[PDB]
Amino acid sequence: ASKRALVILAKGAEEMETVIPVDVMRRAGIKVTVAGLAGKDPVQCSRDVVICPDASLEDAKKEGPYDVVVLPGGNLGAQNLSESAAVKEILKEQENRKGLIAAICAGPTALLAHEIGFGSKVTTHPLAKDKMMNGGHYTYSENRVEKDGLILTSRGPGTSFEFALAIVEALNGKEVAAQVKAPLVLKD
Amino acid sequence: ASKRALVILAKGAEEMETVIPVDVMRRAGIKVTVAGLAGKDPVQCSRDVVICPDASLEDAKKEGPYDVVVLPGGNLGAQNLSESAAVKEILKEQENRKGLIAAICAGPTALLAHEIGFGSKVTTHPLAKDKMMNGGHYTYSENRVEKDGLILTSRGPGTSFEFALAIVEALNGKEVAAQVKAPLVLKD
Repeated sequence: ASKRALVILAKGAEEMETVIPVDVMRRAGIKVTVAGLAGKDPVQCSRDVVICPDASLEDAKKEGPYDVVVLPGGNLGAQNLSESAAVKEILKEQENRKGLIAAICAGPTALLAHEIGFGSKVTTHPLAKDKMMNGGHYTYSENRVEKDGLILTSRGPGTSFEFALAIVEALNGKEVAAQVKAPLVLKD
Repeated sequence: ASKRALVILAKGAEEMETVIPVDVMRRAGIKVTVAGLAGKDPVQCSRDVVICPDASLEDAKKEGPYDVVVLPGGNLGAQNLSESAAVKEILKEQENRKGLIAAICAGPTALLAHEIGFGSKVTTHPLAKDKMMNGGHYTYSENRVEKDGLILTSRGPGTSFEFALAIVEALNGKEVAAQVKAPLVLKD
């Protein structure tokens, strides 16, 4: 059985935080669906890179369930994710079935908006800490990648490779992650 | 005066090696044009990420000159770049006016195809070394980023941040590169 990943892509998303996990996961043999929050139309990311999604979120929602749901960062992208009822439904369903939820940079603040994983240890971009910690519902970590139960978080664009390889390790195991890592020419 | 960068995007390009420099350069205030080799149509990258270029290469060619020309990697992307007469013209013109040329991963093999910068020290992805060194026209380096004169090269997807920041440093100086680097949460 092939593992499946849902990447939710909204206007203002950080394009590096979107493309790196998608690329690395597909290198790992994972079937990745880049789903546009607003539909199938091309999405303008935070630094004006325009990415064409594979499907609308409405259509991808019907082809579940997914072994991981991935929330990229970018301040405005994360705000759009935080305001979407469709994202709320997807995340709550994923939480209930004990599937993996992965969010990077500003992305984790959507978990707060939708009341997902309260009590977990999480990290964010340093500039998103105060927002994430409103109410004290999580415990904050400064680790570059943090995994507490089914909640996997990471800090920023420069942690995107470590974030993506952590997803691969969680889904396909340490050996696949190591095999995928070698041709990337990462430092550590 | 605002610096200008041309990123040439061909089918089969490595999408991480394309988006990271584009994003980082725009964070540095550089005006970046992502030009499609085959036209304005969306480009399917090596791991099936589809990126919409800002312009066709034919149109971007007329809005020169550029302070840097950037050649992403990806084996099939680099082959398409190596076979394009339009790329040859752009690179030869850039060489003659002593503008910066930057290529990453498999991208530098296009310099060999078009007889650009012979005698320079260069690096490539390890799997592209033999191709680059056919004839002994360059001197090979295993540094993660290599800069010899106006030729800047880098090794792979995992060196894309260092590659992009080297471009920023060359164009805008060390202080801007350091300012752009801090919010990325890079390790070193």
